[PDB]
Amino acid sequence: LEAEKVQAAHQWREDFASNEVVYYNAKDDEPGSQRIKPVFIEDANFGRQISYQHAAVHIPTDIYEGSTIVLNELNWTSALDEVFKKNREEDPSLLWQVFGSATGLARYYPASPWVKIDLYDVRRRPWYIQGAASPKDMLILVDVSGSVSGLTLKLIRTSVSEMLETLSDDDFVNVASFNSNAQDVSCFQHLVQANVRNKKVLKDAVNNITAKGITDYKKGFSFAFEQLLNYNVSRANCNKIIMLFTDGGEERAQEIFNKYNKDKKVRVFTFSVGQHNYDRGPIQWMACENKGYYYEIPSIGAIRINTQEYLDVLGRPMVLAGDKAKQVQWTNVYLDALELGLVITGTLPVFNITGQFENKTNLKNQLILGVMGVDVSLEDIKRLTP
Amino acid sequence: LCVVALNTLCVAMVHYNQPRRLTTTLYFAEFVFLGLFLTEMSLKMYGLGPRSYFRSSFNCFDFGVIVGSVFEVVWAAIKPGSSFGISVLRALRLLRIFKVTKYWSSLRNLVVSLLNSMKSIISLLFLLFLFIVVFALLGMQLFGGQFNFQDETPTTNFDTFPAAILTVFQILTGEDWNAVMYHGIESQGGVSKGM
Amino acid sequence: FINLSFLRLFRAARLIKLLRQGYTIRILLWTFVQSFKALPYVCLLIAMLFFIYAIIGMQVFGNIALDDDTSINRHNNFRTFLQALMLLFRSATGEAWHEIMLSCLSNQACDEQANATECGSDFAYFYFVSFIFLCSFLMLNLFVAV
Amino acid sequence: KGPDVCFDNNVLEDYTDCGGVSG
Amino acid sequence: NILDFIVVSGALVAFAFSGSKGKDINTIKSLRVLRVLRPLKTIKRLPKLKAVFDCVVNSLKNVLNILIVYMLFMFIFAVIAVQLFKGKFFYCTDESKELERDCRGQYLDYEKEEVEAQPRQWKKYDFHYDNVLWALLTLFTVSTGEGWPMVLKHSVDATYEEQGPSPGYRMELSIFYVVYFVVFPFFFVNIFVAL
Amino acid sequence: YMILATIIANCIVLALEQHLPDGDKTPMSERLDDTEPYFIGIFCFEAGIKIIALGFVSYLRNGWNVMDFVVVLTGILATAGTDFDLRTLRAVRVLRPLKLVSGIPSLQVVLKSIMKAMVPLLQIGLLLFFAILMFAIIGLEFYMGKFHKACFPNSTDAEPVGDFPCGKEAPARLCEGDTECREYWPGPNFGITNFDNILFAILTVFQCITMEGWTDILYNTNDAAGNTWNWLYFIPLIII
Ligand SMILES: *[C@@H]1O[C@H](CO)[C@@H](O[C@@H]2O[C@H](CO)[C@@H](O[C@@H]3O[C@H](CO)[C@@H](O[C@@H]4O[C@H](CO)[C@@H](O)[C@H](O)[C@H]4NC(C)=O)[C@H](O)[C@H]3NC(C)=O)[C@H](O)[C@H]2NC(C)=O)[C@H](O)[C@H]1NC(C)=O
Ligand SMILES: CCCCCCCCCCCCCCCCCC(=O)OC[C@H](COP(=O)(O)OCCN)OC(=O)CCCCCCCCCCCCCCCCC
Ligand SMILES: *[C@@H]1O[C@H](CO)[C@@H](O[C@@H]2O[C@H](CO)[C@@H](O[C@@H]3O[C@H](CO)[C@@H](O)[C@H](O)[C@H]3NC(C)=O)[C@H](O)[C@H]2NC(C)=O)[C@H](O)[C@H]1NC(C)=O
Ligand SMILES: CC(C)CCC[C@@H](C)[C@H]1CC[C@H]2[C@@H]3CC=C4C[C@@H](OC(=O)CCC(=O)O)CC[C@]4(C)[C@H]3CC[C@]12C
Ligand SMILES: CC(C)CCC[C@@H](C)[C@H]1CC[C@H]2[C@@H]3CC=C4C[C@@H](OC(=O)CCC(=O)O)CC[C@]4(C)[C@H]3CC[C@]12C
Ligand SMILES: *[C@@H]1O[C@H](CO)[C@@H](O[C@@H]2O[C@H](CO)[C@@H](O)[C@H](O)[C@H]2NC(C)=O)[C@H](O)[C@H]1NC(C)=O
Ligand SMILES: CC(C)CCC[C@@H](C)[C@H]1CC[C@H]2[C@@H]3CC=C4C[C@@H](O)CC[C@]4(C)[C@H]3CC[C@]12C
Ligand SMILES: CC(C)CCC[C@@H](C)[C@H]1CC[C@H]2[C@@H]3CC=C4C[C@@H](O)CC[C@]4(C)[C@H]3CC[C@]12C
Ligand SMILES: *[C@@H]1O[C@H](CO)[C@@H](O)[C@H](O)[C@H]1NC(C)=O
Ligand SMILES: [Ca+2]
Ligand SMILES: [Ca+2]
Repeated sequence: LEAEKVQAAHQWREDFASNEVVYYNAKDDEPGSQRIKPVFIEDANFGRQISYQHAAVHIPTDIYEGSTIVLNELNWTSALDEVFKKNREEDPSLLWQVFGSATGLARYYPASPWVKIDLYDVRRRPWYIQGAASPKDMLILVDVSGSVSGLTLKLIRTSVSEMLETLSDDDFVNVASFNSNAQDVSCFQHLVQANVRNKKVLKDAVNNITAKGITDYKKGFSFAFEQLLNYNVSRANCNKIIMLFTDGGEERAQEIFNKYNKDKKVRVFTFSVGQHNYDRGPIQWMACENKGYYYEIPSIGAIRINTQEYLDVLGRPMVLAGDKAKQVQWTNVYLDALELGLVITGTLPVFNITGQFENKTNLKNQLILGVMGVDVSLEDIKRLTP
Repeated sequence: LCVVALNTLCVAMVHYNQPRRLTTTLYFAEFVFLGLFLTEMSLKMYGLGPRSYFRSSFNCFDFGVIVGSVFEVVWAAIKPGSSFGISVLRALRLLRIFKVTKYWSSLRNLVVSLLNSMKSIISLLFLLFLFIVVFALLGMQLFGGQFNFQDETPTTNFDTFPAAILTVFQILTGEDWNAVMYHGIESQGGVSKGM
Repeated sequence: FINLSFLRLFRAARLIKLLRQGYTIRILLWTFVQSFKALPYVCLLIAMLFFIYAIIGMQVFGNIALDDDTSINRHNNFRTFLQALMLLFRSATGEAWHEIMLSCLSNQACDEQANATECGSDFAYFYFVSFIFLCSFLMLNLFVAV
Repeated sequence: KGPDVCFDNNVLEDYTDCGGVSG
Repeated sequence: NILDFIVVSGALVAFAFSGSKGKDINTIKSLRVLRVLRPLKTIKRLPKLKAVFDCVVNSLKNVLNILIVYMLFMFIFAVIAVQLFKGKFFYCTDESKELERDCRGQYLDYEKEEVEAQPRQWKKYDFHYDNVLWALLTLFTVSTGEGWPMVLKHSVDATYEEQGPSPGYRMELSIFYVVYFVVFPFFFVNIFVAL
Repeated sequence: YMILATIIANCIVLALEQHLPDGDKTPMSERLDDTEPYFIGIFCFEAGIKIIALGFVSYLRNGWNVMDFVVVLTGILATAGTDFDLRTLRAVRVLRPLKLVSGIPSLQVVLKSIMKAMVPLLQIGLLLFFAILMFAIIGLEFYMGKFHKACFPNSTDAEPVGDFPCGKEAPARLCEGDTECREYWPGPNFGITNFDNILFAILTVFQCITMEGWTDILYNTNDAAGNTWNWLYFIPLIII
C-alpha cells in the first residue's frame, strides 16, 4: 500500500545532476548519486553483519546504475525505509523485507553487504515469478530445421534451458520440435508438472537435438494446439502459451490460427534467435495477432533478459483484475541467497496507478512496479512446534 | 577556375562534429555554387551553340556533373538521408591547370586514346565480371550453406550471390584469401578429409 | 657438441642438376640473373633505404613495451637491427603494417627497463606511409631497369 | 491440488504493443 | 653540403646540450635521431651511386603529372567517403547497446567460457572517415590492400550519425569500395608501371 | 537475340538462388527449380537446330559448340537422373553464363586477344612450380611435424592454453605457469599449414609466395625451433 501510494506521486525528473539520490549500493568496498557508508554491526538471527539504519540496494551487473529509470526508481523507493523500520518495530523477529522492482534493482532491509561474478537477477527469483503472473501451461515449440544449425542452434538450446528455469511446480510445460514433421523431444508426450526431475529431463532432451530438414509451421502449430487441448491429464487450467523458438520464415499460416484459437484463448510468444537476415514479418505477426509478444535474442548476453520478460505480458489480467488479485502467496522451501538457510517467502504484487483518479493514462498501468517479499525461516516454524 | 577551387575548398572542410554555423554556411554555399555553375553552363552554351559546346568531351562531363548535382539537390530535400556525392565531382574541373603548362598535350592524348578504345575497355571489364560471376556460382555450389560453424558464421561466405561475389572479389584482390580457404576446408570436413 | 643438420640441403640440391634440360627456362633464368648482376647499385640504394629506415625506427619506437595480442611483440619489434630489418621487410611485403603503425602512436605503455614512462610517437604515420611509398617506388624502378 | 486463482483473457487487455512495431 | 651542414650543426647542438641536465629531452631525442643522415653522405662520393640516384629522381619526375592526377582523384574519393561515413564509425563494447548514453557501466563478456565483468565504453573504429585526412589514410590502407575487408565490414554495418553498427545494414555501399578497387589499385597503379 | 534472352534469364535465375545448411530450402528455391526444364528444352532445341544445320564429326569442330553440347548433355542427364551422385553433374550448370561468350563473337575476339598473351607466361609458371617444389622439399626436410607440441596445462582434458608451438628447453619458446608441452596438437591453423608431407609443404609454400600470412608461419617456426636460422629460409623464399 505504501509503495503504491508513494509511486503514484512521482514527478519523473529527467536529470539528477543538481539533486543527487542518496542510497547504499551493496557489493561495494559516477555522477548522479551519493553513496552511504553504514556501521554494519554484527547481529544474531542473521549469519552476517547488518545495519538497521537504512536499506541496501542491489543492482545486477549488466544494469547500469545512474540511468534515468534506475535513478527514478532509487528516488521513489526511498520512502520504503520508513515502512521497513515500522515493520521491524512491530516485530523485532522479522527477517529480510525486500522489494524487487521490474527495473531490476532490489531494495531490502536491513542493510547488509552482498555475498567471483554475480549473476543474481531479482526478476528470475521464484518469489518474484510466482507473484508476477498466475500459473501457466507453457508449450515450447523449437524450429530444428536446416537453417538453425550452427550458432543459432546452441543459442536456441541455451534459451530453452534458461526459459525452463522460470517455471515452478505449479506450472506445466512440454517441449516439441518440428521440421516438416512435429514430435516431442522426449518420452513425455503430454504436459508434465515441470518439477526438478521433469525440467532436468526436458533440458537433457533439448540438449540432444540436431538441425536438419525444412520448416513447416502449420504442422508444428497444429501439434502445439492439439497438445494444449488434452484434458486427459493433470494440468494448470490457467494461462496457455505457445513459445516459438525460431529464426525467420515466410509463412504466417492464418488457417491454423483461425481454426484452433478463433477466440484468442491461447497466447503466442515468438522468439527470433541468432544473427541472420531472414524475414521476421510473420514471426512478429503471429505474436501481435495472438495477444503475445516478440523478442529478439542475438547473442548469449541477451538470453537472460529476454527469457524472463514474457511475465510482463502475463501480468496484464492480474493488474486489470484490481484489488481482488492481491493475495499473499508462499513459495516452496528454498535456500536464501544471503546465506540464511531454508526459508519461505511471502509475495504481494505492486501496481502502477499514477493518475488513475482521472482514468486517462491506462497505457503503462498494465504492468507491475515490482514484487514485495518477506522471509520466514523454518527455524521459526520449528520453534513454534516444541 | 578560381570559383571551382573555392568550391573544392568549401566541400573539403566537412568533418564530424562541425559547428552548426559552418554547416549552414556550406548548405547555402552549395546553392550559390550550383546557381553560378548553372549560369556559366548556359551562357557558354548560347555563346558557342549546343553542337559546338558538346564537341569537347570535358564539357559533356561538366554537363553530366551539373545534371547529377541538380538531381542530388532535389533528391536531398524530399528525403534528406545520405547523399550520392556528385557535387564533389566538380573538383575534376581543376584539370584545367595543365592547360597553361606544356604537359597539356601529353595528358590530353591519353584521354583521347582512352575514349578511342572505349568498347575494348568495356568488353575487357565485362569479361572480367563474367569470370567473377562464374567463379561465384562455382563457390555457391561448392560451399553454399556449409559455413554454419559452431561459432559465429563468417561474413565471407558463399550463401547468397552478393556474398559469394564479394568473397570472389576479395580473393581476387588477394587479401585474407587463406582464411577463406581454411573456412572452406573446415566446411568440407577438415584436415583429414576435405583437403 | 656441434649442431650439424644443414648437409641434407646438399641432397635437396639435386633438383638443380635437372635444370639444364630445358632450352627455354635456362636461357631466361640465366639472362635475368646476368642482368641482375650488372646493376648492383640499385640494390645498394635499396639497402641504404632499408638501413636508414631501420635506424630511424630503432631510435623512435625502440623502447616500446613488448606485449602479445598486439603488433609489437617478441616476434615483431624495433629492439635490434635484425628485428628492425625483419619488421621493415614484413611491412614491405605488407602483412599488418597498419596494425604496426597503430601499435606505436604516442601513448603506448613503455618498457619497464627504459627511461621514459611514455614512449612512442605520432610520427609513425609519416614513417610508415613514406616507407611504403619509397619501397614500392624503388622496387618498381629496379624491376623496370632489369 | 492446484491453485484456485486464474487470471487471463480479460476483455480490457490492451495487447496493442509487440516487439515488432517498437523495433 | 647543406645536408652535411644540418648533420654537423645538429651533432654540435646535441653535444652542447649534453653537458647539462635533461633540458627539453624531446629536443635531445630529435637531435639524436637527426644523426641518421650519415649514410646519405655516400651518394655524392660514389659516382655510380650518384648516377643511379639521379636516374631514380628522373624517373620520379617523369610521372609527376600522373601523380598529381592520382592525388586529385584520391582526394575526391576521400571527400565522398567523408560525406558518406562521417560519425558512423562509433561502436559500443557490447553489441547490445546502440547509443552512447546506453554504453555505460559494465556488462558480461561470454568469451572463453568464463563470463567476465567487462566495462562498457563507447569507442571508435581504428580507421574511420571523420575528416578528409583520416579518409585519405584509410583509403591509402585500402589501396595497399591490408585490412580492407575490416573497413568494408565497418562501412556496411554503419547505421547513422551517432548510432552503433548493425550487421548488413547497407550492403550496396560495397559498390563504392569495388569502384575504388577498379580505379586505384587496378587501373591507376598499372599506368604508373607503364609510364 | 531470343537465345541470348534465354541465357540472361538463366543467369538471373542462377543468381537468385539461396543455399541453406542441412537440406533446408526456401520456397523461392523450389519456385526457381521448377524453371529448369524449360531452359533445358530451349537449349536442346537450339542445339538440335545447329546440328541439323551443320553436322557432326562441322558443328562439333567449334570449342564453344563443344561447351554448349556438354552443358546441354549434363542438363539432360540431371533431368533423367534419380541417383544421388549428381553433384559433379549439377556443378556444370555454372558454365551457363559463359554461353553468352559464344553468342557474341566480339567477346570471343576479346577473349582470344587476352588469352594469346598468356601462353608465354606458362613457362614462367612452370619455373614457378619448380621453385615451389624445391622449397617444399627443403621444408619437408626441416619442419616436418614441428607444430604438434603445445602447452597443455595438466592433461586434464587435453585443451592447450596457447596456440603456439613449443620446444622443450632449447632456444625455442617455453611454457609459462603450470603448463607442459605435451605431444600432439593439430597445428597453428586447424592443422592446415604444416610440412608433414610433400602436399602440405607445397600448399604452405604456395601460401607463402603470395605473401599472405607468411609471417605467421615464420613466427611459428621461430617459436618452435628458434629464430636463429628461420629467416634464411623465408626471406629467399619470399624474394624468389
Ligand atoms: C507508471 O505509468 C506512468 C504512466 O501510466 C508512467 O509515467 C510515464 O513515464 C514515461 C517514461 O517512461 C513518460 O514518458 C515521457 O515522454 C517521452 C516518452 O517516453 C519521453 O521522451 C523520450 O521518449 C523516448 C521514446 O518515446 C525514450 O526512448 C527517451 O528515453 C525519452 N526521453 C528523452 C529522449 O529524453 C520523456 O522523456 C518521458 N518523460 C518526461 C516527459 O518526463 C510519461 O510522460 C509518463 N507519464 C505520466 C503520466 O507521468 C510511469 O513511468 C510508470 N511507472 C514506472 C515505474 O515506470
Ligand atoms: C629456381 C629455384 C632455386 C631455389 C634455390 C633455393 C635457395 C635458398 C635455399 C635456402 C636454404 C637454407 C636455409 C635452411 C633453413 C634453416 C631451417 C632451420 O631451422 O635450420 C636449423 C637446423 C637445425 O634446427 P635447430 O632448430 O637448429 O635444431 C633443433 C631442431 N633440429 O640447422 C641448423 O642447425 C643450422 C643450419 C641451417 C642454416 C644454414 C644452412 C645453409 C645456408 C647457406 C646459404 C644458402 C645456401 C643455398 C644452397 C642452394 C641449394 C640448397
Ligand atoms: C526524489 O528526489 C527529490 C530531489 O532530490 C526529493 O525532493 C526533495 O524532497 C525534500 C524532502 O521532502 C524537500 O526538502 C524540503 O521540502 C520542503 C517541502 O515543503 C521545503 O521546506 C523545502 O523544499 C525543503 N526544505 C529544506 C530545508 O531543504 C526538497 O525541497 C525536495 N526537492 C529538491 C531537493 O529539489 C524527493 O523527496 C525524492 N523522492 C522521494 C520519494 O523521497
Ligand atoms: C583542395 C584544397 C583546396 C584543400 C586544402 C586543404 C584543406 C581544405 C584541408 C587540408 C587539411 C584539412 C583539414 C585537415 C584537418 C582538419 C582539422 C579538423 O578539426 C577538428 O577535427 C576539430 C574537432 C575535434 O577533433 O574535436 C577540421 C578539418 C580540418 C582543419 C581539415 C579542413 C580541410 C583542410 C583544412
Ligand atoms: C570488374 C568488376 C566489374 C568486377 C566486380 C563486378 C561488380 C559489378 C560486382 C562485384 C561486387 C558486386 C557487388 C557485391 C556486393 C553488392 C551489394 C548487394 O546489394 C544488395 O542490396 C544485396 C541484397 C541482400 O542484402 O540480400 C548486391 C549488389 C552489389 C554491390 C554487387 C553488384 C555487382 C558487383 C558491384
Ligand atoms: C483423451 O483424449 C482422447 C483423444 O485425444 C479423447 O478421445 C478418445 O480417444 C481414444 C483414443 O484411443 C478413443 O477412445 C476415442 O477416439 C475417444 N473416445 C471417445 C470419443 O469416447 C478421450 O475422450 C479423452 N479422454 C479419455 C478419458 O480418454
Ligand atoms: C622532418 C621530415 C621528416 C618532414 C616530415 C615532417 C612531419 C611529417 C613529421 C616530422 C616529425 C613529426 C613529429 C615527431 C613527433 C611528434 C610527437 C607526437 O607526440 C605528436 C606528433 C609529432 C609532433 C610528429 C608530427 C609529424 C612530424 C612533424
Ligand atoms: C570514375 C571515377 C571518377 C569514380 C567516380 C564515381 C564514384 C565516386 C561513384 C560511382 C558509383 C557511385 C556509388 C553508386 C551507388 C551508391 C549507393 C548509395 O546508396 C550510396 C552511394 C553509392 C555507394 C555511390 C558512391 C559514389 C560512387 C562510387
Ligand atoms: C598438476 O599440477 C601440479 C601443480 O598445479 C603439478 O604438480 C603438476 O604440474 C601436475 N601434477 C601431476 C602431473 O602430478
Ligand atoms: Ca527454416
Ligand atoms: Ca595481407
